[PDB]
Amino acid sequence: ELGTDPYEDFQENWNTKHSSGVTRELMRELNGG
Amino acid sequence: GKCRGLRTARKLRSHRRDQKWHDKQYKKAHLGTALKANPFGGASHAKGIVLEKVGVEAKQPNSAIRKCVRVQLIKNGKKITAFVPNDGCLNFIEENDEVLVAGFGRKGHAVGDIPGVRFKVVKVANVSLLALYKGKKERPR
Amino acid sequence: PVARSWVCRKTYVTPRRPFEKSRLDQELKLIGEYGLRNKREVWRVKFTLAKIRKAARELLTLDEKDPRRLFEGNALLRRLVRIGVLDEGKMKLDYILGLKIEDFLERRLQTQVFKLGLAKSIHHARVLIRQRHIRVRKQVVNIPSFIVRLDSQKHIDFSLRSPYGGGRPGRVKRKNAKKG
Amino acid sequence: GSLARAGKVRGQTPKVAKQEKKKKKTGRAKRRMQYNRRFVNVVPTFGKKKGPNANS
RNA sequence: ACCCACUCCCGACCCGGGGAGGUAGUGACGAAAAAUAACAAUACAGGACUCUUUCGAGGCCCUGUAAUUGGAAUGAGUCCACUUUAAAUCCUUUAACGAGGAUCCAUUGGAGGGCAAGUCUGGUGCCAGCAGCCGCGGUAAUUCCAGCUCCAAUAGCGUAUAUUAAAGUUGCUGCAGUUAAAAAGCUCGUAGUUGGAUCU
Ligand SMILES: [Mg+2]
Ligand SMILES: [Mg+2]
Ligand SMILES: [Mg+2]
Ligand SMILES: [Mg+2]
Ligand SMILES: [Mg+2]
Ligand SMILES: [Mg+2]
Ligand SMILES: [Mg+2]
Ligand SMILES: [Mg+2]
Ligand SMILES: [Mg+2]
Ligand SMILES: [Mg+2]
Ligand SMILES: [Mg+2]
Ligand SMILES: [Mg+2]
Ligand SMILES: [Mg+2]
Ligand SMILES: [Mg+2]
Ligand SMILES: [Mg+2]
Ligand SMILES: [Mg+2]
Ligand SMILES: [Mg+2]
Ligand SMILES: [Mg+2]
Ligand SMILES: [Mg+2]
Ligand SMILES: [Mg+2]
Ligand SMILES: [Mg+2]
Ligand SMILES: [Mg+2]
Ligand SMILES: [Mg+2]
Ligand SMILES: [Mg+2]
Repeated sequence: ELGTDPYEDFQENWNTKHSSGVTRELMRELNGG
Repeated sequence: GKCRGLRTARKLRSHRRDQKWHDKQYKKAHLGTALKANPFGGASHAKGIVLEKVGVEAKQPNSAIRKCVRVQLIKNGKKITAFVPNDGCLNFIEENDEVLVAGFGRKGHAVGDIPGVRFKVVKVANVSLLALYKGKKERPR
Repeated sequence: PVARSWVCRKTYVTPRRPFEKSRLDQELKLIGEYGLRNKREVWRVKFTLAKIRKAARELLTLDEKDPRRLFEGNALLRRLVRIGVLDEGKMKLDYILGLKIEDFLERRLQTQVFKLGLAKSIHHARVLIRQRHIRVRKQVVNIPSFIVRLDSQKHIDFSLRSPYGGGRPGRVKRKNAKKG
Repeated sequence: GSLARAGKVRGQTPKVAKQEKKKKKTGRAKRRMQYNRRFVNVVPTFGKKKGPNANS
């Protein structure tokens, strides 16, 4: 099952309260670390 | 520009010595007015007697009532507003008690929403607030 | 005034950045591979290697014919060859900079007990050493961080008093035999 | 302001007792478990790296 | 608290004295080493390996996880003795006892970013509170109070204060002065600083 999309989360919450989280998630999706 | 002569050591040293006084922290540490005005007198901690309990309104945009205590130090007799940091710890302090007070963490500068408060309570009635909060020790009574 | 000595020093340095992912992964890999107790044991060997490198770099700034360089670099290379980190053919002062921490980690008694077949695991090797089952050519050693010299490599064995090296059976065997 | 609401929330949270868990290993054994869990035992992944405490 | 046994000092002295000094007691100032488990069989899961094109196949090997089994190894303690010492204590050496929940139970701070680690569940509802800073909390709180889980160091870990690096934010190395802080309204001038070539 495909539950969470980091790209959508960042693009939607980049200016919200949960920005610092989603950015931190997006890097994990990109750099593999 | 600066002088680069071979015999200009006195000029350079004198200029640096005189221009060090325009540094805020060097002047604060070497002038003596701050040490005289410091209620602790340079100590890390102090002991005082709780004069009363007060509530300080948190600065905007935050809205809350920070519980504090007015105390009077034993060595010099100065009056100080100290913060009691925890959920419900103000019920561990009674009036006319003896408390240990330390700094707030910013070297005499106010921290957070609390205006003009730079001290916090550590131990009350010779027992630590952490032990009372975690229920490890009881009030002596 | 007293007749005591106050000479002492620390054997490790803490890293500047407390939470660095790459450093944590590397240190945990080292701990897992060599069965170390904590991060401090890695930092101790790192400090030792740093001191050796600092001495070698300080001796490389002198002239080749300087008497102090010739005297002290020779001693440093001799000690490195003695402990086994260096080789006889690589006894130049530049090769010291080519040393790594794994070379010093390979010379501990804990890893040498495991590599010689006395133990079936590195943790088992540490347990055997700490429980007084291993002797070094005459002497019972129970310090895992013991650094084995080259000439002592052939002389690691079970202690004569150990149940493994021909000694009396242990507590559990005696109790079980008493049971039956 | 009024000081009568001190300890309001901490005195309202319903009490929950901690459960019983097997004791954790310490020292070298804890590091051995961490080393075997993070590096020795790894499952194939498709690039979506998950944290140790990810949930939902 | 014990002793002049060591180191030395004084005296008419090889003999006397010494809270000088030495030895014990308190002692997480601080420094060094280093336990809190190891192994085997099962029960599952991955890899390599082969044969089978695929369903597949295996003690055929290697590696991981079990309050599933099993018997081995131990010092923390209790404690003869010797040794240690002026007499002791401690350490070392050794008899006997001494581990399966091996209950002989490791803690200190965090889980939005800085900075390693959960927008999981239940409460509260700009209150209580957290927060070094940015900030969170006004009925779906990733930040408060709790449970679970997860991080970091580890017999150690938080807090307050002085101080060093970070600070090329005191700049000798090595900072700036048009507009971000900044060159005297202008000129003269003593001390100070600096000073053109040329001699084998
Ligand atoms: Mg100011
Ligand atoms: Mg607010
Ligand atoms: Mg004497
Ligand atoms: Mg005498
Ligand atoms: Mg004395
Ligand atoms: Mg004395
Ligand atoms: Mg220490
Ligand atoms: Mg224990
Ligand atoms: Mg915790
Ligand atoms: Mg929480
Ligand atoms: Mg953070
Ligand atoms: Mg992170
Ligand atoms: Mg603000
Ligand atoms: Mg809610
Ligand atoms: Mg919630
Ligand atoms: Mg500084
Ligand atoms: Mg610098
Ligand atoms: Mg400054
Ligand atoms: Mg430079
Ligand atoms: Mg500047
Ligand atoms: Mg200006
Ligand atoms: Mg002008
Ligand atoms: Mg002049
Ligand atoms: Mg000239």
